[PDB]
Amino acid sequence: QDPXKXX
Repeated sequence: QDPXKXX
């Protein structure tokens, strides 16, 4: 759920 990274 973290922008650019993922989740």
